Amino acid sequence: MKFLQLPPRFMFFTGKGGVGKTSIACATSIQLANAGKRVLLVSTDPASNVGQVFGVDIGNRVTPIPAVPHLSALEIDPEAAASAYRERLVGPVRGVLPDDVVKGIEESLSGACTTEIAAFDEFTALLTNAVLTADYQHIIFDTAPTGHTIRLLQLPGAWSGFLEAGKGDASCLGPLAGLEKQRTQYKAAVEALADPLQTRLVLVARAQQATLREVARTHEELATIGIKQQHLVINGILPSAEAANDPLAAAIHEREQTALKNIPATLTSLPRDLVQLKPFNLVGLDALRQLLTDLPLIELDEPGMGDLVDGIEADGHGLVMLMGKGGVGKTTLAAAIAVELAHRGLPVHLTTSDPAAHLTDTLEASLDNLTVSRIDPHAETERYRQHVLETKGAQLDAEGRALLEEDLHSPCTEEIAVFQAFSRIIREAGKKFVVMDTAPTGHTLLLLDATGAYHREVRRQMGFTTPMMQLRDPNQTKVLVVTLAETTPVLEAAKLQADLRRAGIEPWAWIINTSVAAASAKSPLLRQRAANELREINAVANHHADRYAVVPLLKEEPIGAERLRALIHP
Ligand SMILES: Nc1ncnc2c1ncn2[C@@H]1O[C@H](COP(=O)(O)OP(=O)(O)OP(=O)(O)O)[C@@H](O)[C@H]1O
Ligand SMILES: Nc1ncnc2c1ncn2[C@@H]1O[C@H](COP(=O)(O)OP(=O)(O)OP(=O)(O)O)[C@@H](O)[C@H]1O
Ligand SMILES: [As]
Ligand SMILES: [Mg+2]
Ligand SMILES: [Mg+2]
Repeated sequence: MKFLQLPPRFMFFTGKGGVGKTSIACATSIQLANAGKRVLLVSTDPASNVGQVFGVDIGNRVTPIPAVPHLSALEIDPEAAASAYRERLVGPVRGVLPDDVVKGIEESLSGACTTEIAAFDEFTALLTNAVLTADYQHIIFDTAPTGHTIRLLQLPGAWSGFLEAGKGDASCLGPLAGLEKQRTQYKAAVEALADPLQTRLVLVARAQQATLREVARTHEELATIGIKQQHLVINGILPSAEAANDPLAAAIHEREQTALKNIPATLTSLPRDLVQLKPFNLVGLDALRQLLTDLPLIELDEPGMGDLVDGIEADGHGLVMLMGKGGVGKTTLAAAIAVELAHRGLPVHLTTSDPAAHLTDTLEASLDNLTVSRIDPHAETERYRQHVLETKGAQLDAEGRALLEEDLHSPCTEEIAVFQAFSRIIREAGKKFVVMDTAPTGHTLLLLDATGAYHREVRRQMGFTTPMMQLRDPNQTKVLVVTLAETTPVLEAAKLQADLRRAGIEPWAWIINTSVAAASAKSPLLRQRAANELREINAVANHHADRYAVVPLLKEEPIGAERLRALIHP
């Protein structure tokens, strides 16, 4: 592998959801650890699959992997990091001062800004602090889908700029934040990210046009930020030998070859590596030790997705949130549902809270009765700033208004603006269908505001029912959990369902999308994949889900109104 030659200290793995970031990260960390180096595999994804891949319980603590010596693992959980940050800030001042002031500080540190800054502080502490990670020669960062990994990588520069612009009194974080001490750490993280000799950025993708476009956009933005040298990995390439004497495999191979030959011009210069498709899930050391190296070489009748759309229509109005793991087909299924509902003569609003929206790509047309929209972080941040200035800024004097605007310029207000837009869009589901494609599980769970941190942060600025009061009502919401027939996707879907039920939301249905089992595959590799997928399909049908639909692996990517509406009614 080209990206494994003379690796720098750090190695990020960024790309669209479900492209193989975690699999490649684990394989590379295992390879380096076996080579003799001491590696630390950090997972910045809030919903990390590292523990499920290695079969070890990994939390917000550096836990060695017993199976492979010299390798340690870490998962940056935002909640645990926020709790540790709050403890560090409050415990030293507890007892000395009365309970009133200390509890006030605790309440002021209980917002979403505190969680975000705690996770970011842990990330930059890993990046910069040499003593903390001196024992590890390599740190392998396995990131979430690029929609939020780009934000994470931009956060050091944004915070350094905010602090260097004479802004040390962000009232969102509270007076006890003391960000002035972390200015040097933020600048060091920025320098490390922009130094090709210290950090290597690997852009994982697939032989699909959407993933390659996403990686091209990510490469453009990250090159703008300051990362110089980047590599490219194309995961999940069907071997050419499988395309013989098989319609589905031949179509997939033709599409993937066409995608490779039309790689974006910006990514044509990056050093490229190709990882084939394997007849097994990449879970465990046995499967992970043969991921980066080329391998030396069913009658399923499940419920369709038409029943789900019929049930959704029967209500006549409400919200339909397509949650699930990244890369499972949330956008495609949301677009298909919206297109089918609009084609029936009903008013539909199709929205996407993903910071990297892919709605206009999967729709490609202005359908009748369908209103497409997205939660653009920058526009929402603007709108939030003007709203706060108009509401609260009227009373303040000129100097107070300027100070309030400088406070609102802090990077963390973007997430509160996004939450405000999300709540406003949800409030529109009382009279018309609102199909909301979501981001991956890790950040969507934070967006739902189960703990009320976002609501507290909003009402602190003083600029009405919470979103949870609607997602908890089965009569005006439907949370469809989209998963694949694979091990890790089903495990993460079950974890998402458990979290939702803990929060009070009962998912309406499950969708096993792009299952080779549903389709008829004759190549040995795809037959092995279907055989492996049968067990997960059975698990989802019997245990996890009482209402579900199975969508096969279409031989042509569903794009446009016609293809999107075809998978609803095969
Ligand atoms: N039934 C299907 N048959 C074949 N390909 C499919 C099918 N459903 C989805 N795909 C492919 O899955 C790819 C994944 O992109 P998609 O937007 O659907 O996923 P997502 O879960 O929204 O991703 P992200 O986590 O990156 O936001 C799409 O490019 C589409 O080509
Ligand atoms: N080369 C490959 N061959 C076969 N299966 C693969 C390959 N690469 C990845 N997979 C499968 O992809 C599934 C999802 O990949 P992975 O766990 O790497 O997701 P991810 O990129 O971390 O996504 P997310 O951002 O949604 O967490 C895994 O179950 C693994 O089985
Ligand atoms: As803030
Ligand atoms: Mg991952
Ligand atoms: Mg999507």
